[PDB]
Amino acid sequence: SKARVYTEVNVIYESLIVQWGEQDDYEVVRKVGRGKYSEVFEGINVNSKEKCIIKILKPVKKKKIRREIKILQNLCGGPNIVKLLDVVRDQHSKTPSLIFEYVNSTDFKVLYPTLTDYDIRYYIYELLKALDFCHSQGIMHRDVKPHNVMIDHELRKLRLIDWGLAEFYHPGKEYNVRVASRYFKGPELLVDLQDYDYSLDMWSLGCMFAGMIFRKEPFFYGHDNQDQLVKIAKVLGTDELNAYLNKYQLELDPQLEALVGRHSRKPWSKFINADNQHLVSPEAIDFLDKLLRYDHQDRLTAKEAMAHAYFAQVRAAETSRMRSQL
Repeated sequence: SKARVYTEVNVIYESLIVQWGEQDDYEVVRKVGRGKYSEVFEGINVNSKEKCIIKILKPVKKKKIRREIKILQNLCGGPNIVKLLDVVRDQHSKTPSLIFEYVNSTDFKVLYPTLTDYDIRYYIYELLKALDFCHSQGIMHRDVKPHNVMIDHELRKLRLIDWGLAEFYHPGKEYNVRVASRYFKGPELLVDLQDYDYSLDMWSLGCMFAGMIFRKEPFFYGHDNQDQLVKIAKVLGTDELNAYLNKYQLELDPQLEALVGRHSRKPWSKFINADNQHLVSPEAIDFLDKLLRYDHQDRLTAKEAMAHAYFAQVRAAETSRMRSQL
């Protein structure tokens, strides 16, 4: 199982030596969040007085650290990718820090309930730009979720952040399935299919999208990794799951097989209610349906997603803006 697109980018991060900057150029002001091996801070460039994001990495595995840096530097300038400003170190202590552009973002739990139909089409399209670019550079993000999509709603600005789980794609290579966050893990991760690709990010985006238009966050709400497959099965159905398992010659553990049980496919229209109906359209459902597929090879690519009719008005507005600016 290979990818449909960008299978030969890294055919046409260990031995990486990074160029450390001065840690005194930046100062930590406020803590905003933490990670499994990182803490994130609002900071300041004491020279330019410009705000920034400071990510101090608990020096766990330097291999993982160098990987994230190599990737971020490869994506610099890319549409809607977070911009790495600098990479600095204690010089005495081993502890490194990643310096990023500041994004005055609204937390999705507050923002998403206020999004309109136009907002959703607009921001998903901006996120797709980011995924298309990094996939074109031969990179999987592997942690797409609302927390890693920073939106400054006032500036209509979106940035894809947190590239700690990002990886270079090599065709046929078997990857760690311990990636992404539970609610946004694709079927490949849950049935231990290790030769996955860019399409993993497209499932995750599909989960986010479903969450927004149905106002159901998260959409697939498993109590654990096994229950997560069950929640997916209860919507997509078990027959397409069996075809999926057969295609890639996979077998579920008998206990997991029992939990999944048997389920018919559930029409997307079942999730429509009076509260979310203004966010839902035949175009939105068609688009969603082409993202949330068991078979990663059947999912839309980022580029194919951007050409979907759902984004017709977003494209047309851009084109009209271009002609006018000419």
